[PDB]
Order: sequence, then C-alpha cells, then structure tokens
Amino acid sequence: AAPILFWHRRDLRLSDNIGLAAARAQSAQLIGLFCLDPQILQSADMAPARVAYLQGCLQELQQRYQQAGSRLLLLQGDPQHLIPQLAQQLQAEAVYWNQDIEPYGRDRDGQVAAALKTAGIRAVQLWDQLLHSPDQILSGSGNPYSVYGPFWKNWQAQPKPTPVATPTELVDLSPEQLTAIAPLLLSELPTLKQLGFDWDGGFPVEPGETAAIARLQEFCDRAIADYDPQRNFPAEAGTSGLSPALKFGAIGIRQAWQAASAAHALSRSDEARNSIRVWQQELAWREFYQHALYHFPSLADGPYRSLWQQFPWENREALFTAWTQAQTGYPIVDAAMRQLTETGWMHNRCRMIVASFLTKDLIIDWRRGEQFFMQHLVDGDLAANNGGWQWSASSGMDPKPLRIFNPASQAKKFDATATYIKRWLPELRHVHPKDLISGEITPIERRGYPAPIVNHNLRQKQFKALYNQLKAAI
Ligand SMILES: Cc1cc2nc3c(=O)[nH]c(=O)nc-3n(C[C@H](O)[C@H](O)[C@H](O)COP(=O)(O)OP(=O)(O)OC[C@H]3O[C@@H](n4cnc5c(N)ncnc54)[C@H](O)[C@@H]3O)c2cc1C
Repeated sequence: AAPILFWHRRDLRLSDNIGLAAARAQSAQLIGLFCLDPQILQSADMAPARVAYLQGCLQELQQRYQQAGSRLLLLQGDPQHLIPQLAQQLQAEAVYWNQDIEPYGRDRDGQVAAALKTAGIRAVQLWDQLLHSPDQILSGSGNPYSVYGPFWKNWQAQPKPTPVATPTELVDLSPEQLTAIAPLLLSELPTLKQLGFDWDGGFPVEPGETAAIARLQEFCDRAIADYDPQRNFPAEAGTSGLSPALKFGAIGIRQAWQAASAAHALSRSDEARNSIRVWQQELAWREFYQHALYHFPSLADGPYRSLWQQFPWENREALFTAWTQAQTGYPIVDAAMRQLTETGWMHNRCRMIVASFLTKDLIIDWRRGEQFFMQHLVDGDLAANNGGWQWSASSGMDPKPLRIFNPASQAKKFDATATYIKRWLPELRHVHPKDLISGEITPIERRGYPAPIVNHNLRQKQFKALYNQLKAAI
C-alpha cells in the first residue's frame, strides 16, 4: 500500500518525536528504520561506550515498535543507496527523519533526499533535537550569534514547544512487502561483540527510552533543587547524567524542558527555583553550541579564530600519551582521565580542568584531546565536545581573555577534601588531601604514582610567551 518510513538516527525513542509524530498524522502504516552506517561505525573516533549505549537504545526501540503495531527495520551499509532502494522496493509514500546539525549528517541527508526525489518519493526533514531550530534564533540583522549573552536573551524569550504524541495503533508490513525488501535487511540487531566492540564500564544512565524518562523524572523530583551549587563538585552526584540520553535521543528535548518547568512551578523555595533555572540554562547552552556548529561548520575543523589557527603547538607526543593514560602526576587530572576511560563519562568541571591542562600546560593541539574525548565519551557530541575544546583556548565561539587554569586551585576549589581524587585514584587513598590537591606528593608516599610530567609554573610561562610572541608577530 502506502507506507511511510521513519528514519531514526539520534532520536532513538517513540515518545515526543517531532518527525515521527508528523509521520503518524499522515499514515498508520508507519515503519521505523535504522541504518548501521559504516562511515560512522568504523570511524577511529567511535567510542565503545557509545556503541554499547546505542545498541541498548535500539534493542528497546525494536520492542516499542513491536508494541506499537509495526516494526523497526535494520539496515547495514551506505544510507544514500540503501534508504532510497528500501523506500522504492516498498513504494513508500514518504521517508521522514529529524534534521542533523553536523556536517556529515547534513551532507548525507541532502544526498538521501535528492535520491528520494529522483525516485519520486517524498522526503520530510523536521527539527526535533532542539527546542529552537538554528533558523529561529537570529539577531536583529538576521544573523547567527557567536556570543552567548545575546543568544541567551533571545532564546529565553522564545515561547517553548511542548511534547508531541507517541504514535499508536500502527500497521505492520505484510509478507509480500517483507519479501520485496528481504535483501536489504539484517535478520537481527547485531550484538556489541558481533560488531567488534566490548564495553563493561557501565553508563551514567542505563540505555533506552524507559531508563531515560525515569532518570529525568527522578532528577526533577529532587536532585534538581540542589543543582546550584551541587553541580560544581565532581565528588557530588549533582548532575542529571542524561547527556548520552540527549545525544542519542533516548529522551526528547521538550520532555526535559517540561519536566524542569513543572518542577519550577511546583517548587515554593527560592533556592530550588534558582537551581532549576540554572539547569534549564544548561539546555540553552547546549543549543548555543549546536546552533554554532550549524551556522559555522568550519568550527569542526579546529581552532576558529585566526590567531589560534597559527598558534605554535609544541605537540610532544609523550606528554599527550601520559595525559590519555592518566599518568600526568597531577591528581585532579589523572582521577578525571581515569573516570573517562573507565566509565565513559566525566564530570563537566573535570572536563574543563583536563582540557585546560592539555592545552595550557602540555601545550598540545587541542584537537588531539577533542578526538580522545570522542573516542571515549558515551555522550561524545561534536557540537558540545568541539565547543568544550574551543573553549579551552578561546579559539572559537564566545571568546574570553587569555587565562590558564592551575590544577591546584581548581582541585582545592571544587574537590577541597579530595574525595573525587581518592575515589578514582584509590592507590593514593593514604595520601593527605592537602598533598593530592597541591600535587606535591613525597616519593615514598607516592608509590607507583608518577611524578608531575611538567612543571606547571614553567609550562604557564611558556604558553603565555608563545601567545604574546604570536600576538605581536601579527
Ligand atoms: C572539554 C569538554 C568536552 C565536552 N564534551 C561533551 C560531549 O562530547 N558531549 C556532551 O553532551 N557534552 C559535552 N560537554 C559538556 C558537558 O561537560 C556535559 O554535557 C556534562 O558533563 C553532562 O553531564 P550531565 O548530563 O549530568 O549534565 P547536566 O549538568 O545534568 O546538564 C544537562 C544537559 O545539558 C547539556 N550540557 C550541560 N553542560 C553543557 C555544556 N557545557 N555544553 C553543551 N551541552 C551542555 C547536556 O546535554 C546535559 O546532559 C563538554 C564540555 C567540555 C568542557
């Protein structure tokens, strides 16, 4: 008959899904689909933790479609070839999907749409992962924002969209239709091992739409009230842990905003009100970087600002390796890198500390770090990750005066009792918090823990010297 295909990519859920809801209003014969794209899966920048989470979200999505009335088709190969072929073999009335903000996804999408148009099949691309699309937030001159302040002021004033309906009572494909597409389908969802990956480090929130919705609700029911200032301490479990759920769409952005907004209205405490407004602004910050990547795709290439594209990075491989292996000798840094490689997630305050360290202290092209994070983060996200690293050098959007973190100051300020440090560096649980914070540990009391790979003071003078020299040379 006239079935509609909904192509899932980073919206692995059936609830509050813009493109999916629009598709259901056009037809009950709604068949979901996911394509295992080799250019994504085989990339050297793919994190095992991310594939594990992804695979887990898909397992649940297969069930949701089954329960809804149809199914989730699985494909493996090139999208602009396989999607059009599948839609054609199925004489699809249309193929729906939610828009991407990333260069690769957008280029791929334009190609799939063109292939569909050629085949005479409708392609509908709608915005779903953002409360406000990049085209809705523009300045008085109709231009994008590269400074957060003005962006937030506009974004905040825009009326917020509400969650859309979950599609129900779907019509499954028939045997004859299934025969027509048989050659293009995988018989079953490959396991993590079959795909060639292994992960046993756990997750910030268990995989799947259900677990994501439960976490959102548990967070907004309590912990969110203390977000500010509990968000600043790595030792405290004061954040939501929903990052991978938002990256893969296990949770809808409108459900998240609504749950927080409802918690704000329910709250009668001023401090709780503030804490919730602060969390909400985190979501605004997320959109700033996503819109930035959309408007200025070259950001993905590396240092944006002209001065930084010329910065003389030292790039001592040995220093980088030590960083990736948590053998820097700086407790607060090694504890964080251990949390990342071991659990696939890192507290935001720690991401800032280790990024600054790699760029300011080790003086390594931050792209090596951006890539290492992408190779390990369960929430590895180009817009946010690139935004985070451009930040470590003010080389991109919303630049700030040159500054260099002192691991010791940060450690003392956000892990004053060294609880987080001892937690991830148990072999140093005997050392005094004072020494773990300052980074000055006596050889005997240090055991196998390495000594500082660099002298902060000297590295700091070196970085500024290179900055001022290039600053003048221009
Ligand atoms: C160097 C560096 C790299 C980063 N890499 C990523 C990454 O690859 N993927 C990722 O999603 N975030 C990244 N962040 C942002 C951030 O650290 C995380 O979103 C956070 O640790 C997620 O924990 P949470 O879900 O408990 O956050 P919460 O505090 O509960 O915040 C809620 C949501 O807001 C968003 N968010 C919060 N902080 C920011 C921010 N700084 N920029 C963009 N979005 C934000 C996330 O979607 C997050 O889940 C990076 C920041 C830095 C400094």
